[PDB]
Amino acid sequence: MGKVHRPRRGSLGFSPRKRAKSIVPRIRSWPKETEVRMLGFAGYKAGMTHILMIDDEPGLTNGKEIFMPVTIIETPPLRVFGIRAYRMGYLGLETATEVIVPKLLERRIATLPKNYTQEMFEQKLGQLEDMIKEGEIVDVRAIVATQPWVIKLKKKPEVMEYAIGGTSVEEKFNYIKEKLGKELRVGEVLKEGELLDVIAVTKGKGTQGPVKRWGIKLRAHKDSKGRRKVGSIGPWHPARVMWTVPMAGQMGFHHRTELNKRLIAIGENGKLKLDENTEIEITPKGGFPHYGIVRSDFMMIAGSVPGAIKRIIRVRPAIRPPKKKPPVQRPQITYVSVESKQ
Amino acid sequence: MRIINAEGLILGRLASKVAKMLLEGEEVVIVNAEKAVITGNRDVIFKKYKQRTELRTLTNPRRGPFYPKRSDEIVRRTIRGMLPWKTDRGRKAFKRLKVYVGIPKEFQGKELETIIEAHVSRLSRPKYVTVGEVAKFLGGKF
RNA sequence: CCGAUAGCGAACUAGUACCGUGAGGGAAAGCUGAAAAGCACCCCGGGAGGGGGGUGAAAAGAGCCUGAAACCGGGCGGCGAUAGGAGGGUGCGGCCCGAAAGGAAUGAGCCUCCCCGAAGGAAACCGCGGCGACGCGGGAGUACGAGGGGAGGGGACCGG
RNA sequence: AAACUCCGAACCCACCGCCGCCGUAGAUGGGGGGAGUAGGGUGGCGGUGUAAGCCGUCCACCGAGAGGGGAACAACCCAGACCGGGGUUAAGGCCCCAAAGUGCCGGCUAAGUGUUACUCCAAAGGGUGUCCCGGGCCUUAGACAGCGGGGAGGUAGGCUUAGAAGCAGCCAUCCUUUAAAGAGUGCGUAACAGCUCACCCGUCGAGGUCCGGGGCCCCGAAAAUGGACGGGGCUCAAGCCGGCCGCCGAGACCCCGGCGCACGGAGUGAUCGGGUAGGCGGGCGUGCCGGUGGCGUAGAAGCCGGGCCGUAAGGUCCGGUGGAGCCGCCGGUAUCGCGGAUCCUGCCGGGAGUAGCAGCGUAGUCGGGUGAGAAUCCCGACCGCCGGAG
RNA sequence: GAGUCGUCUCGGGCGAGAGCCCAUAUCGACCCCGAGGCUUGCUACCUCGCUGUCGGCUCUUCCCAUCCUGGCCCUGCAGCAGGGGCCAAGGGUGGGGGUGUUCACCCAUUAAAGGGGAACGUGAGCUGGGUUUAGACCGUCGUGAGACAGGUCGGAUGCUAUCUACCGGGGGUGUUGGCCGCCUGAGGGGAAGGUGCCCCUAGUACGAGAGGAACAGGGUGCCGCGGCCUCUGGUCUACCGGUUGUCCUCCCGGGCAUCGCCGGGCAGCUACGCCGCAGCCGAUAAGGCCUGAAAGCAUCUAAGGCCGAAGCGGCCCCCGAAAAUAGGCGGCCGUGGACGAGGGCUCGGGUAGAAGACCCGG
Repeated sequence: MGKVHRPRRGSLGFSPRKRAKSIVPRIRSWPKETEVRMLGFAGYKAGMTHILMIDDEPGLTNGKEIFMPVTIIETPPLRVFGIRAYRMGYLGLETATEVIVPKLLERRIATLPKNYTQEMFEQKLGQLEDMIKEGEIVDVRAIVATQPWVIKLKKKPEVMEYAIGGTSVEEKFNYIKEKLGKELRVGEVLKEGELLDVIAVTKGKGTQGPVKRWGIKLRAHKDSKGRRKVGSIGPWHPARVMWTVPMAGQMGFHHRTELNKRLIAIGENGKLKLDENTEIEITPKGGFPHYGIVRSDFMMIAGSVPGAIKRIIRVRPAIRPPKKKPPVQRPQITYVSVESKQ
Repeated sequence: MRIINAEGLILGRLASKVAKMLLEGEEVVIVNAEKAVITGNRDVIFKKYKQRTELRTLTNPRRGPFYPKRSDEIVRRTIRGMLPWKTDRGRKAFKRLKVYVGIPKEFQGKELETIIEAHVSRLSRPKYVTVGEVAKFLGGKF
């Protein structure tokens, strides 16, 4: 070459690529640690559709038409089945105690008493003790579960943790407490027009090539033996192979966070109530390819979402606001679509 | 067993004396391995600790040198480098030492605190840092 | 003088088998038992194979006198899934067995006492010095010491 | 001033005497037989060449010689090594890893310098950075810096020039008078004017400013897998330099016995013990012969496993197997002893139960028959391939 | 390659000299001293029972004496724009035309189109153009055979991974007797961001004028990376239709020409499609200073103290109970030759998927 600087192909900012250790998304940012309500609301991705909206954010100047794809998701109502208490140790955060509170319970693979009533009352009393002191406790988080039963993709509860914020430890405890005996809403935690993060384990390709994972540029005039091979891997010394070099192995089934997708619309059904703005509750005829009946609470969120069709996705509020665009409270939907995916 | 409050204590003197004692058959527990003191120019003490952590064997296999970011581990690692770990006595020696962060004991055991090098003088030494400050800077939890 | 991976290539259907257009080149293959009594008859097995039972010796039952090592399977004894390698040597522990040829029961490993005693050589405390670290005098070549001798106790391993 | 000398050490060497030591278990010297006949290396003194390298010379040593220490490190240090035991030091070290000092006194240090004899460890220059010594200036004859007052008169010094009037520039740089004055340090003006310094007295009421050697520490100082003081870590030291003291620590050195060698006859050795090339000498084992003397079915050799002895080569015994031959002793003899030859041959394992049984114009599949067993044997049906040429 | 450092590259010290005057705005001789291993050469140490050459291609690591971006200082800095100096490897540093060419020359773009080491990186990865063999011609020289750092044409790139490395996937123990689900965050990794334009500022500051900046706010592009197909584009030997030859007598309905060919295209997979990818703070460099001495004053330093980088950490994104400090919580369980909680194999499908696993229904 001639010492030609070449930018890296693949990344180390996302590498390694491998299988997720749980099908529950991972979290290392908490946007509702000191603030009420859960970290968004979880559903199953129905599919996608598209919608035409009016600026909103200026494409050129405000008042012009913009195209936007939107991912329509059947969410179940969620319901608190467990209270988690923490005590802060000296090696990190450690689990004080828990209350566990109960055919879906049967489909779940999780362990079951066998003296339900008894165990539950002891954990509950234990918790009141912890709550009183009150500074033992430094934060409280909620074990929360999905409830699929009108949804055909899977019917087992996927069980996850979301924190429940509050100003102080006693307040988080009261809020969480009211919640166990109840259902929950897309409406209660979240509202239209915030920018929100999306967390999901992306679609599994299975094992894929250097061509696919890292990208491999093509070569010279004619190549007898292939153009999809690895080339050099390295010198004579280093005497060992690195990990920064093109290989084949897993792509997908990896957890990904994509930031800041604007919340367009909330409703319920779909296609059993017809509105002229905020989306017409867009449900394709012939149904969605490879996905079960829709009829429950839903949300249609902007742009892309990590996760292909038929996969449990989770939503988290944002860890940053937009930074040269203004937020818009309540997006505007100029005209609608009713297209088929067929 | 010895529970040493290593507040004030130069890490090296504590480790040398500790590394011989554990080998004799004794148990040492260090409490307060974050409030302990290291003399020296601030700049060089940070450059040494960062460099170690940064490694990156050549880009890092997921093997080779790791150095920890937290001070509690740094003392514990320092006494282990003073012991072996592929000799019987040494490999055992590392399990006779444990670090507890801060003091969550109600005991203080045997204390060395003599002014000979092993404990600082705060009015005769031109410059020092507390170790906890540097651990924060490296990116540790503490 | 040599003795069947030796002496003729060849001790046994050998200059044979075999190769090469040809000229020409060229091996390997010795041993039941006294006598074949070389296994009747029976169960099983598709079975002519093999197994069970009867076969002086069969571990002489068919290239069968004898029957090595490398090697394969199972088992016994030891080790073993958080720790390091020219695979061990020397010392000292564990576990494991050891009928014989060894040494010892006419006393083995072992233990105890008494004494001799090479090279070497303290302690307590005291006195006097030394800025002090510590030295010096007395304790004292003493206590102590490898090794050896004798006597005694015990009674089966110890060596390996 | 290699190849000059009015001159010239230390030092080398010849010879005599002495002294020392060595020698009649034979030195000093001669003759004979048998060999081997690639060198290296630290230092000193060199010659060449930038150098590394090459080549002379002498050399401890490695070569052929261990052991303990130098982190490890052919030749740097200590030390020359029969067997076993006990003891004490040497080189070197004494913060931990690791035996033994969180040693002592004092000075140097603030760079993480250094903690490295080393094979490992970068310079000229320069710093009111330090500490320590030197003689000068100078101290109420007290400006060392501040500060209160200072910066005269002749005069514009002259020339040049409108102006050069301290201040475009050139050269001179003189005299009177004193808180005080330089034909003027800088600013300023077109040039003046104006602002101001050195300077001085006096207050502050002191010891003041200097210069010059040395030791050290800083600056000078940029490199490619994580590499550095052996590692960790160490800043009143676990650093540096100058003293000092107590210990740790070798096959050395010491010591007891045993053993060989040398010497002593038909015990003794401070003055003995490493070992390749090579020389010399002794024994064992192997096959067969001869002589001599024994053993065997009441159980040979061989095989296997175990015991025991001898520094050893090697031998012997026991138990099992085996089912006919077998030793010892002495004197002879050689197709006489194997770890290697990219050795020859036989047997056997890993690789592996992997690759191969796919690639070219790519064929079977369903019933039924037979049989110990049927995807691929046969019969029937259906479908192909070849078709002037599988 | 090692050794070596004359040669080469680069630095430092001294400052002759010109720059109207003024050595240092800038340029800088004579001479003297280091550093590096990047050119050349020396060495004969290592290999002749082989350690295969150069260049390109592809793929990656590291270094700074740093081309650009950030932060800074001077000026013979009016502005615009240069010149010179300091920090700094986080990121970027391109495409073409000739040469086999490393190197070098050229064009227009660019914020800039930086260099060097890694077996003169990279042939058990490709290529085999160049060094280059056995064939041949020409020039030169030779009696001749025959030669050439002269020119030139054409002239093989082997190997099924045993060991070990790295990327992905399973099976088990330890797991302080086992177990099911949920978490903690030791540490490891990163560039998840980089960069440029335009308008407003402003025809302003500044300038005699010509000419012409900056802070800050909006819109857009580019590159890298990651994800996603509803739109639009690709494909689609699912399927459907049109059609040549030929065969079945044959309309119908089919075979074959190795999808016959052609035309359309759903799901799905993809870009030539779409969407996403912060700030701030703390501590610091270079720098600017405060108080303030050594040296009663002055002085950014000798101590104390205030700010201040694209660099450093947090924040952010990726992985992570085999972290032996082997973790926490909650629940479930035991108690040949008694009894038997969890769990798999089974079945119907995948959100999954090389085997296995994973997941869900039964």
